[PDB]
Amino acid sequence: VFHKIRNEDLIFNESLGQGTFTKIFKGVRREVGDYGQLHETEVLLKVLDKAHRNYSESFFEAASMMSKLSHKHLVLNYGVCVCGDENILVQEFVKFGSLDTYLKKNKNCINILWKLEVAKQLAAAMHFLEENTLIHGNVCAKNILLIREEDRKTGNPPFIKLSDPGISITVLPKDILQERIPWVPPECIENPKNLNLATDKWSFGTTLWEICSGGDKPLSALDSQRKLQFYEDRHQLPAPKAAELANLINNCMDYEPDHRPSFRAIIRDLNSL
Ligand SMILES: Nc1nc(Nc2ccc(S(N)(=O)=O)cc2)nn1C(=O)Nc1ccc(-c2ccc(OCc3ccccc3)c(C(=O)O)c2)cc1
Repeated sequence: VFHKIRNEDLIFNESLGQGTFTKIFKGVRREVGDYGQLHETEVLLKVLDKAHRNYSESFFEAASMMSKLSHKHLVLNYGVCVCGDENILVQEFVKFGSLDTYLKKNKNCINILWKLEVAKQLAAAMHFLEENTLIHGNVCAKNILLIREEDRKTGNPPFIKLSDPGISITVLPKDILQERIPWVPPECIENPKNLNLATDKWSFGTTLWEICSGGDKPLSALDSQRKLQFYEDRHQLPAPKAAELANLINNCMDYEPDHRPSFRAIIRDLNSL
């Protein structure tokens, strides 16, 4: 289970946005670290209302399950704070935040090799999950965290991590799932119980599309009703302007879940380009 963190050791600072049934804040945690040194550590605070019991259970069970699998490409969770009326996930603060807004702010100065390298790391994180038969269920560019930027000089690549899974689409309202087309796969719109490892292959493809599109949101011009009709007419996303990954995207966004390629096969495809 998660280590418990006292409210008196947490300082809440600025709001870093809102999620569906979660609030996000930058904060500070006071802690005794290695060798007994006192630290004040920047933390990311994800906050759920204790009154949303089924949402909180799904969120924190998902965070717990992924945190049992330590890995360089999976976000680090320090623990949970439960002292008041809120369940709080106390998470590592990533310097550059979520990839979707980073892409929008830097689209002009991000070339194909930066995108290829990010795709390979994300696929490596998903292969590790696939080998452990653990479903993430909410892969998107907003759930990629950028630890470190590319070093233009010393040829250092960027480095990313995958954020915690969050509330399962098996317990969310159907209208939120519909709004999350085309990240949510067509078989889960049909029935959220079809959530399966194949789900993360579809969403991975949607996430590559985000990565290659400077952080545009695919199908954002379509309201929920037309988003459904998109899946009904078996359409595929348009090739991004930088289209080098378009074939891979469409191969991943296969309407037959059993046909979506393994992440081992995705990695080999990525290495060939
Ligand atoms: N650990 C960490 N460190 C930092 N540092 C940081 C540094 C600078 C800046 S900045 N840009 O202000 O300067 C900002 C942050 N950020 N961080 C996070 O974890 N952020 C974070 C925030 C929201 C999310 C997130 C992702 C997906 C979500 O839904 C699923 C979904 C699926 C498909 C389609 C839609 C939605 C939701 C939700 O709806 O609940 C929330 C993830 C990560």
